[PDB]
Amino acid sequence: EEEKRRVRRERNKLAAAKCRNRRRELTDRLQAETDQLEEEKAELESEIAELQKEKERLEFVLVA
Amino acid sequence: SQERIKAERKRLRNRIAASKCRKRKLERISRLEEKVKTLKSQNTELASTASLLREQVAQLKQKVLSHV
Ligand SMILES: *CC(=O)c1ccc(OC)c2c1OCC2=O
Ligand SMILES: [Cl-]
Ligand SMILES: [Cl-]
Ligand SMILES: [Cl-]
Repeated sequence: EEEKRRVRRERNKLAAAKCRNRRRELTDRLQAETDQLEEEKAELESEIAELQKEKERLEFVLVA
Repeated sequence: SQERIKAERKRLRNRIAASKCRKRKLERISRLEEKVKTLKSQNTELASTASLLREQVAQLKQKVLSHV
């Protein structure tokens, strides 16, 4: 019969779905890691900013 | 035979299409993982400098507190 052909069709379709979702688990793991490393990097960038602000101020406080 | 050649055209078409998609996916995962490694470096150093500045200012605050 050829309905074996329709079965192999609609089976391996939904089986390729397997590695599509596995790749999505991996790539979206990485994408969230990256997003959060960016949030944190941004925190540090502005914290360095504020810290150096107040450091230069204290220095011009000692001499002046 | 034209029937056989037909079957083979479709086989080595689907297969070369898969070989294109495989590379387009793996280079993508690779880029992402290199960016994760790059940010986990640009953070070790950024936190080095940040905590260094923290120590420097908690020292300078004490210098001022001592001369009043
Ligand atoms: C996910 C999928 O259908 C697919 C296609 C072609 C491949 O061979 C290079 C491979 C997969 O999944 C694993 C893999 O080796
Ligand atoms: Cl996607
Ligand atoms: Cl997503
Ligand atoms: Cl096909």
